[PDB]
Amino acid sequence: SDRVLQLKLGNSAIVTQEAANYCCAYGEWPNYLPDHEAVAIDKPTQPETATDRFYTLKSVKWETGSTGWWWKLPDALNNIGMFGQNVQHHYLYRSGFLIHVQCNATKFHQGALLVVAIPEHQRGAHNTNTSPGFDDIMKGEEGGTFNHPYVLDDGTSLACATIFPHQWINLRTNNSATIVLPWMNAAPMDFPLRHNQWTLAIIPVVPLGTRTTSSMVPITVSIAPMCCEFNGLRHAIT
Amino acid sequence: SDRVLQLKLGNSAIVTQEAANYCCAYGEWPNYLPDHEAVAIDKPTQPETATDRFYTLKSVKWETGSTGWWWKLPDALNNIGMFGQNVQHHYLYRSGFLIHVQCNATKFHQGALLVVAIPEHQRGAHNTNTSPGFDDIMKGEEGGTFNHPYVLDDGTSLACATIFPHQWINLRTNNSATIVLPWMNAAPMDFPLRHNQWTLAIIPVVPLGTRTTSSMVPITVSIAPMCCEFNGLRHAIT
Amino acid sequence: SMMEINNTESAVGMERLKVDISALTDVDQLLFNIPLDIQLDGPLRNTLVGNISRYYTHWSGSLEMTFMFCGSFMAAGKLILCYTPPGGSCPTTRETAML
Amino acid sequence: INFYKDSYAASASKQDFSQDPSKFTEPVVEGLKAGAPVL
Amino acid sequence: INFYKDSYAASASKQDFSQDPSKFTEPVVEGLKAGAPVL
Amino acid sequence: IESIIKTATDTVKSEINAELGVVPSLNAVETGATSNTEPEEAIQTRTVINQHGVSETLVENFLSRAALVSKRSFEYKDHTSSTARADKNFFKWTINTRSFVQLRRKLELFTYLRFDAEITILTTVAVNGSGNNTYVGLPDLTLQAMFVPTGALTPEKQDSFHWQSGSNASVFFKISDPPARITIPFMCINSAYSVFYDGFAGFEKNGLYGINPADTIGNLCVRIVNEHQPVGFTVTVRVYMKPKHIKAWAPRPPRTLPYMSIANANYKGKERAPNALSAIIGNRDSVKTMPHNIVN
Amino acid sequence: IESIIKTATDTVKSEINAELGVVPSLNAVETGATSNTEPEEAIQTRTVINQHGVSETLVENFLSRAALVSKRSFEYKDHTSSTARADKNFFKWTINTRSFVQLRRKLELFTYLRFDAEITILTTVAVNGSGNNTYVGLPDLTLQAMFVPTGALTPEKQDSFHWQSGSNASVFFKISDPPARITIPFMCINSAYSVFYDGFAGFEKNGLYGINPADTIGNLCVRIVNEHQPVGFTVTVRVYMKPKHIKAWAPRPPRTLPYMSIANANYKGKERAPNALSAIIGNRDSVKTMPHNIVN
Amino acid sequence: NLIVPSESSDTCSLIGFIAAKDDFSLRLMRDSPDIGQLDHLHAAEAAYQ
Repeated sequence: SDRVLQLKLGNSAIVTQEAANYCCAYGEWPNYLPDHEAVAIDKPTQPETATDRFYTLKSVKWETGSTGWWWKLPDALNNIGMFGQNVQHHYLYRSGFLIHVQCNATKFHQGALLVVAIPEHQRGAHNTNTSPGFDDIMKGEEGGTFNHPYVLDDGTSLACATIFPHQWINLRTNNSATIVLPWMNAAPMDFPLRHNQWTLAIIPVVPLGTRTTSSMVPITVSIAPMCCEFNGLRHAIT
Repeated sequence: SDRVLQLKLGNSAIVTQEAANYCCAYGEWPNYLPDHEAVAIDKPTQPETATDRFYTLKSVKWETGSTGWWWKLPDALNNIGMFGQNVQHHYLYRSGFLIHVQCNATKFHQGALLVVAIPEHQRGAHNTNTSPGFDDIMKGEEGGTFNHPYVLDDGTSLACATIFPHQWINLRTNNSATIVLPWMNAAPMDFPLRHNQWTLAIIPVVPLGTRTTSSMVPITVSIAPMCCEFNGLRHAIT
Repeated sequence: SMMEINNTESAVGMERLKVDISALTDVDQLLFNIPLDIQLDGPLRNTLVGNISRYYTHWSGSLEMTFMFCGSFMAAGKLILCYTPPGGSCPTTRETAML
Repeated sequence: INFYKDSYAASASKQDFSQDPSKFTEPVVEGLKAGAPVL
Repeated sequence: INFYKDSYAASASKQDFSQDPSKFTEPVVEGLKAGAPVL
Repeated sequence: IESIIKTATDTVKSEINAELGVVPSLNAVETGATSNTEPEEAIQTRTVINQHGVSETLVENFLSRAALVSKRSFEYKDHTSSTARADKNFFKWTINTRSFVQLRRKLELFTYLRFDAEITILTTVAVNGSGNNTYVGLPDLTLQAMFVPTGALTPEKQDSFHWQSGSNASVFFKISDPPARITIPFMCINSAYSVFYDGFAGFEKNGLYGINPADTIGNLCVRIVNEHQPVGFTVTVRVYMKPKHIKAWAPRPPRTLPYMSIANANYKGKERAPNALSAIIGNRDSVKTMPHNIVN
Repeated sequence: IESIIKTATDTVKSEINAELGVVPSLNAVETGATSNTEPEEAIQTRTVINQHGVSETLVENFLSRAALVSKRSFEYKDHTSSTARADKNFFKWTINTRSFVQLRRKLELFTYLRFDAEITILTTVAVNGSGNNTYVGLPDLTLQAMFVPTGALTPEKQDSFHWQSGSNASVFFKISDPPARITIPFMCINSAYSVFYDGFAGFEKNGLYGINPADTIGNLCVRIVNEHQPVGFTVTVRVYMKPKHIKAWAPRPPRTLPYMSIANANYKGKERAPNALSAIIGNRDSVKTMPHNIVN
Repeated sequence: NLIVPSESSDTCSLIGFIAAKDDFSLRLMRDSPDIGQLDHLHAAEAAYQ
């Protein structure tokens, strides 16, 4: 009942037979910007299925000494398909997301990943007064890895990361996690190339372990933008 | 009354103070594909203002020995803005057009351009049995020029070209022409990279002439797609 | 109120308040551009909207730019005026600005 | 006591006793009943 | 709070929200309709 | 038309327009009217419910702020061996709003003004240097500020009998007290002050140009009531004015070139742009040069 | 579900449970939900009517306290032979909430905040040592605090004409008066301040990371109005901020490692636990060792 | 193009104006940077004589 799930958006569909419900961030669902909250007066474009569909990122390998991985939205999707083209041709962007993280292994494997969506994950640098640079933060589709997941790379605690929308992928229990993210910003719309509303972090709290014959155990992220709308049409900049 | 005209689509607007009404091809207006005529079953994307807006092509120079110019749709627009991106990412395309041709001169100038939208302008070659090649036909934004406008480059007559939707730009009377084109095809949708529904032809039936100081007299084409819809989303091919 | 678009050296006094256009022999040429910052020095600063707004720190709403052609009755021409929302460089070709 | 003309000049407002912990404690699409197994 | 006997001693009056921009923006004897050519 | 405006106007959604004979984007500047082209007619808009308030740009709010109008420093000491021009424990000031440029320019944004004037007097004191090279403390002195109508008899010395103030309004205040405050009514003999006056205030041809003394509030005569101490001090009195109950008529082009005098609108301009006589706005390389272009 | 909570919840008495298919103590953490196991289902309870109030943990009460945000000491004297970097009878401060760590951490418990800010300014003065090795007394000086929007023109000297404050809000106060107090409204161009900002505030790639100047209240420019005395003093101005009318969104993991800079969230941690990079909690001998075991 | 006869001027001027619409609003009043003084104006001292 709560273990199988099908997500269908646009021309894309995902099935999971080992889900554990799914999380709606702060009990909200994505929606278009209403008139009583709108600021930009030009008529927005709403590509619907052309952009509100699952895009699958490159899988990463869960290793024994893995510290964790992170991706920033919309930066990770800013050069992918019609979402990327709309982002590059429009000054203003607005959308939510549907995140589906996949990781399977055998019944002889053990491991626990915290899959947490952090709003406004302003990263800090380690052992220096210099602020993180543009290249340290803006990683695109590839994303990045945690230097110190114990402190979430920001001087806070990983133990308290559960205050944020999150699921767990515990290998004995489930093989996928699903999080629904509404628009999360101080402003109704934002420039998609300079600000990142959400950061998806996958941190192996319990390391991968087994005594069978070792196999590559990848982690795969599929993100579907939702209720995409764009304002301020002009030439592409990327 | 019938001399001034404002056309506003998306974020684009054109004003003319010397128009001569405007033509709706065969008395029709563009519209989206209705359910009782639809074939493709996937939900189409309708970008609305992102694609249904005026795109201005490169101006050409009206000379004494000019034979005429032609552009093919949607080929001329296939690499321009969000219309181009949607065309490149979708197998199927459908839209009409709003064509606005601009050419001004002094009250001491004389000249007459036939601005005709030819449906399915299958071009022929001169003095050979070899069919025209891909490069001879597919010219993109730049378009082409008539080799023998007297026979419309297809063995027919220029004198009978008025059977097709058309206006005249007569320099003593008007400085612009406007033609509205509905979807014109045997099939409800088509592959935009291999078939051209419409050809805009601008032919100087009466050559440009004057006895004042000569100035460059350009001809400018602005084309706005209308009721754009796209089917068959996939990776960009261009 | 009048914009000072021609805010260049060798343009003295009243000459700063008008933009000269001549006949060109190449197509789709750029004529001028206007920065849109009503806080820094620029063509919009010494206007009623600019002067009043600079007494404040925050601003919102739409603006309107009205151009009057002051050539002879016999002069003819077509121009295109483009507003480009921010994010990239100022367009330098017509096929980019028209987007 | 507020004799100022601007409402933001007023003293603090400590009367908002409304709560919704479930937006942080149970952000799941399918509610979980007591006693019944979650999975 | 005004306990003075002269009315001009009172605090400021920031309640006058009435406007008429047309006395500066459109001071023409014949009004101009939207869309219709001015001349 | 007259209407009550509390928030910025809303935007209504708009569709494609292809109508002959209708050109909302075309205007005629020659008529002197401002273009009426709406955003709905220029582009395709969405619906926006605008809740932005407009109260901070109200004329009352715009002008009803305490602005510095006078600053006078003078020595408080025995003035037996002082020069004639020196302020001997008291000064007189012809009230004007043209000495400090921020308030002056704000007021000159309008042709006619009608307002009452809140007046605040702030006093500071310092121990004189090179008179007594030591510090003992700051006395809590009492000051008298007497309003004297323009041209009337002003006191000639600190202990003059004219300070008895039989009918003149006088305010006594201490340095330790909060700054003194009084409201002066709208006192013009006309229904409004003339911010600019294009004429001469005399029936002969030698009167001052651009000066209407009906627009001068009056004279402020400020003295230290205390007799002088054995040591000298420097006392600085600042007068601040705040218009209130304001009505404004006929807005004007704002001042661009720096002010030269409080008596006229004479102009010289900066040596080079900005705000030079031949160039108000700073220069750029060309009309095709974008000054702060974004380049990535 | 939304409900009005004024007191802690009551406890209901419970009986023995031996029901098949019902396991209230078992949960699934993987779903991300917090366990719903009630005390009534884990043990046998009595009935308790709980009257404990919850008002002291209200967000408004939690944040609406005057916290020190700025402390600046400067010399009040003749500054003719002073260095350029010295505060010559006045200072300027870009307002921020990140310099004093208690308030900073409390604010950073949240992602988004919306509040008006009560501001209290407290001034203290001392007689300079090694300048004049003597005490005469403390003057009752007047100070001007002018609010200048971020990036706007700030005064360049103590007696600068910029202090005339035509439109800027300015407050004048005495050291002998109670601390000055003004309320600054919620001034963000957005509907809420961004406590953390994951982006760059510039259209090029060299802008500051994590800094959104829309969340900077402004600049405070503080001067002594009095001209300098023959002897020197040291004046310390403390600015305290109290948020009020507060709304808070998206709570965050609290800061553990010590702050390094007011410009970023950079971390180094203590040399050893507690609050070290590799160990936040202090160590015990083993997971079987009870640190403060009661032994009788 | 700009096209004129030989009798007309070959260079023609445009005048640009700017205004705000009625959806325009301003906040956070501040001293205008467009005016300032470094000294007392002429005849300002005479008001004290």
